[PDB]
Amino acid sequence: VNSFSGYLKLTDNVYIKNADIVEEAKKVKPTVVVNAANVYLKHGGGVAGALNKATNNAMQVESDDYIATNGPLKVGGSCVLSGHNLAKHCLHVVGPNVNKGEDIQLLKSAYENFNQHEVLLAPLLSAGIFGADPIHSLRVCVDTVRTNVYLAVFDKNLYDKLVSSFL
Ligand SMILES: CC[C@](C)(CO)Nc1ncnc2[nH]ccc12
Ligand SMILES: [Cl-]
Repeated sequence: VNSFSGYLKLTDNVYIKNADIVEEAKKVKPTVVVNAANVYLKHGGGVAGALNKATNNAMQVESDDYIATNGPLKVGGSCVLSGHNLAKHCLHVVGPNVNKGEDIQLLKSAYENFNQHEVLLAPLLSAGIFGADPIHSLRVCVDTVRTNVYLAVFDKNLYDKLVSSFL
């Protein structure tokens, strides 16, 4: 039993809700919140910009030190950093950004990072300003993640389409 509330159950382990991931994380304070990251951990917009703003830029400061030490992430890769005031940990995961011409096949690799954590709050990878089909991102999530994932969808219209088209 966990403290996530109001989710629709899609499969044994995948759940989905119309919610603002920022407001969800503050309420639940999950062990792991997923960020929709880029390889440079520059959290300028989309989910990343919103999560970083909620940390008063502390996420960005920590991220800049991480990049200075380690260099950029790989597309499809991840790193674990602090969750600041939002969660214990933030799993920064880089899905392909279609608006950069990145291979959509790397979306499965991106979701594989979730399997290293028993329970996660997350957005749909490569959705939003990363320019992938969110229905596809859900299909890949369900077919790749085996741990317990609570998916937050900001747009209510998109949330309803995700549910009604789900196979
Ligand atoms: C619309 C769905 C998605 C593309 C990925 O799930 N964007 C978000 N999901 C959840 N919370 C969010 N806050 C800001 C953006 C955002
Ligand atoms: Cl977005």
